[PDB]
Amino acid sequence: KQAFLILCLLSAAFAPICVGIVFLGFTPDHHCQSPGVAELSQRCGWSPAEELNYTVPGLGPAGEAFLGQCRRYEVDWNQSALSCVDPLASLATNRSHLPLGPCQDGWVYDTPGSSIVTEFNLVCADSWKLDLFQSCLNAGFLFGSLGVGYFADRFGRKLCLLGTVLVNAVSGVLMAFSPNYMSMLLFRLLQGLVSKGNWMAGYTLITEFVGSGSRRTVAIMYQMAFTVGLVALTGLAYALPHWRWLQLAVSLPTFLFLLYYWSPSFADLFRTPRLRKRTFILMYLWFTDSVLYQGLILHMGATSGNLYLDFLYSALVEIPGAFIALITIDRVGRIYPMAMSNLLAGAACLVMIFISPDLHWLNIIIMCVGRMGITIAIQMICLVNAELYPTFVRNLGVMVCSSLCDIGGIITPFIVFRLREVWQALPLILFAVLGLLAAGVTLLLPE
Ligand SMILES: Cc1ncc(C[n+]2csc(CCO)c2C)c(N)n1
Repeated sequence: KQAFLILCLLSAAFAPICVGIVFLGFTPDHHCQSPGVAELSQRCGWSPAEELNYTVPGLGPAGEAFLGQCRRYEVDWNQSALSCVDPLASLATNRSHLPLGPCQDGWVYDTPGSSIVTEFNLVCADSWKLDLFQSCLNAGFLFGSLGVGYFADRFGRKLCLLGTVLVNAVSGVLMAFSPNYMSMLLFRLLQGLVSKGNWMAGYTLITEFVGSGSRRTVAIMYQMAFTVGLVALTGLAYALPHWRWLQLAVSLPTFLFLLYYWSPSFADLFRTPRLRKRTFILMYLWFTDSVLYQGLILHMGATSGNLYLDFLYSALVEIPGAFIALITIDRVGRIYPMAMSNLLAGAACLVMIFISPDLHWLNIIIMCVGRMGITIAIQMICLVNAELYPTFVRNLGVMVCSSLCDIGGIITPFIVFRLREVWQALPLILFAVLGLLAAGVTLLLPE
């Protein structure tokens, strides 16, 4: 059981890679930096809130945070004629008539730490570039899911695994030293090429080593290790407030993992109408579950008012989800539990639309229920997908079904970030529709 610790570490360290954007890429409050505002504030003695009151454009009806975050007044603050009580009052009849311009001189972020958003200025016009951080990782996942099988077929298995683990560790450490956004994106793609391949290889090894009398228990323990990795990520993110500090502390543990040492065809899946239907349903279920999981995590990261405690509470509820899945697998079945778990997540996403922002105590409960639901659904599907295919084409079908997860991971970040700008509740509407459809579709599969 000595190698069990390192094989579980291989899965625990995979958590910060796919979920670390919540802490490495947070967006703090910001406004246009102005050169003459600071001197006037020191002259008059403005408090931090009074400076925002007197300088940044107001919100107005319907929120409209765009005018305050991406625009500024072009008034010459260097003029001594400005009164300390209200400098904008004597300039015009109303503040709406003042000229506006972009933040030419930069931005001011109200945070003690840092992130990729604050360092690369991924705000306003460039705000879509933050979505590329996860899309590049998921494109790397998709390409690796094809490349790694070819590499392992034409090269030594153990040497290939060692090489991929070393590549992942080196790319993770190097990304903490990235000088610009393009190199960071390239390192992210390189890391995503090998991360999921290594995770799947470790899972396959740990399932092959253990006999049939304990395969399910170890498979569940593999996800328990991911949950423990999420908890450790939350702790490290609380301890290290800078994104470069957090990135090194995430990648370095995988280095000690190496330091511890020192024919089926694609056309087959759709040749039969029943097999075609099962393949389509499994593809849709994998896509829906991946979209729901990633979107819920990103939405929590983007809208929660207490990120650390919400993330900790959401991560913990996965463990009861794993226990419930384990109890329900051998007593009830696979179709009804999966349908119920998907319906629970869909209903939780639907309810969160109407909850008022001040009812945080209920919002966190609904979020935890939804996370437990998607966790149970994923645990069920990880067995349903595998056991619904014959042994001859089981692995190829599993790979094809899992590629839909990577495609959904590619698409998801633009749904959560960009579509929320059009309307805040729209991503939740999409998630509710997808969850309800997944609940409905699941019933068609045979028991
Ligand atoms: C991005 C992403 N990461 C992991 C999983 C699957 N998964 C592995 S461990 C775990 C939590 C315990 O069940 C889950 C959901 C997924 N579907 N999407």
